[PDB]
Amino acid sequence: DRVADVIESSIGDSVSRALTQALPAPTGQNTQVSSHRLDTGEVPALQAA
Amino acid sequence: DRVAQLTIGNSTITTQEAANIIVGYGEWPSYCSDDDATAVDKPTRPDVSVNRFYTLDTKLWEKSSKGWYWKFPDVLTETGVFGQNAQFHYLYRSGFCIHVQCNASKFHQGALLVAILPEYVIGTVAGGTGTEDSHPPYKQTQPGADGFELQHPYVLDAGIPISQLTVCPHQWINLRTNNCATIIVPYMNTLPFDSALNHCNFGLLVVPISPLDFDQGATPVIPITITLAPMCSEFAGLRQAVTQ
Ligand code: NA
Repeated sequence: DRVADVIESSIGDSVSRALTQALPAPTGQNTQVSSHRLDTGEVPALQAA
Repeated sequence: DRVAQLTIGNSTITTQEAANIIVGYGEWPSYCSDDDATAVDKPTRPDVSVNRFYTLDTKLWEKSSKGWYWKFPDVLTETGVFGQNAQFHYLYRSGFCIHVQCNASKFHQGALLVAILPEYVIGTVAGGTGTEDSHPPYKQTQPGADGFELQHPYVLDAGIPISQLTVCPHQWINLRTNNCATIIVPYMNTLPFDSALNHCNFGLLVVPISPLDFDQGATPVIPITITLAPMCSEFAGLRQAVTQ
């Protein structure tokens, strides 16, 4: 009855897909206890600006 | 109650003529809460290697002595492992157990006022006339382990009456009664941690209110020794050793 590319079409979506959400933050984040970590595979310090 | 023993670290103090123990402001030294702290790095709590009795220089009580004082974080900054930690770390925190000892005989007499004065800021005589805005030298504000002698004990070299110095944790050494004073001081400051080099939390004052006296023939050398032990020492903010 109606062409498929029109049915499955997404032209018209008025809602903005947001990848992030606003969370409550009434105070500065806390710090948690940390111990030594001697391991391979996990590298928190290495980034890619 | 007249006898006592103070053991902490690998050091023990004995006394058979004590006068109880004073706990400054009714509080025992304690470590810093997780909600009172700010520095996020994990502190060092060396325990036994720094929380022990260190015996500083001895002073001689003369019939004409005026009194002496010692600034506290300071007196220990160049001694033992406590000093090393105080130099290597930016932040320091701790309480103290101060034991001033001085014995004589049943024929000598005199009374020393041993008190703890927090934030003991030293002033100058202002050139005598009071028109010169002079300031106390580093050698006087932070005398080290050798302590410093008071020039005008009546005003504690700071324009305040010594007669009211008893509103501070204190104890007396009355030769006819006891031969030592023990005062336990908690960490007192408006910050959870602070520098052991730039700031002196309090000062120890030993002042003769009733002059020493005795008849010729009785030993004339009457020493006053200061022994003190840090308590619940914590250090943070590690770096290279800094002297000042
Ligand atoms: Na939209």
